Amino acid sequence: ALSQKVIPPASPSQASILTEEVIRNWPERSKTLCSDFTALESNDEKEDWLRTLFIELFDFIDVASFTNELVNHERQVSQASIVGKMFIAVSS
Amino acid sequence: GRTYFESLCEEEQSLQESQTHLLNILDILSVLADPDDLLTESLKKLPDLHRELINSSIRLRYDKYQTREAQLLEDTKTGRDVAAGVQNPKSISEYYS
Amino acid sequence: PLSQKQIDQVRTKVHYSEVDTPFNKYLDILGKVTKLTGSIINGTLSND
Repeated sequence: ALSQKVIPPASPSQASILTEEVIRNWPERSKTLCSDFTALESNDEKEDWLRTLFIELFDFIDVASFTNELVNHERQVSQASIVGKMFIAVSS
Repeated sequence: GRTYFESLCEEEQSLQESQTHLLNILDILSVLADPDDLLTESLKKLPDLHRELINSSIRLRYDKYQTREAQLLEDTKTGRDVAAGVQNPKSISEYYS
Repeated sequence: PLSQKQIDQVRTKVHYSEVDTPFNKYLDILGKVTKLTGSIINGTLSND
């Protein structure tokens, strides 16, 4: 009698819009994502997108994801700073 | 985030948005735990607010690390480096001698 | 026996230890509410 604890409202899994589609078509989709990331300018905006992707990723959880993070970080080493690593370090 | 002072300012702006979200979440929580209909609308507003608080927090911790890095990068600059550009060495040497 | 890489790895962790008590406290307040509100959306509820 502390509370009804009955919840009429509900939400379905239509999220992961930027990490969209099945994980199937894995390598094509993964290369597409890496290319899209390398494409973006205005580093700030990049950070924003990253957040979404990363939280979407932690919705699923694996070795494929680790390889994807390897590719992302290695692509980011070309530049000076390391944003992907810091953002994983927080969003973990 | 180029300077220690500028990064601290960005962190302050990130604190404020989190605070407003937290205060709104708390009031909705009070309405839900208050001794239906109003409680039903609140029980949905609470997930609506949730799709916001974690994202805002995310940003606060990110900036905390950002600020820590800049402070360390600034602290590496020793006194000699700053006085490289003094316009007139001469007078300095005469005065010291 | 510890390699050059491992020694550099402990040195970097030491060079950054920060103990800002004001900050850790605010994040803890945010968490003590995110865990409760997140639980209510799940509907687990329960009397603590």
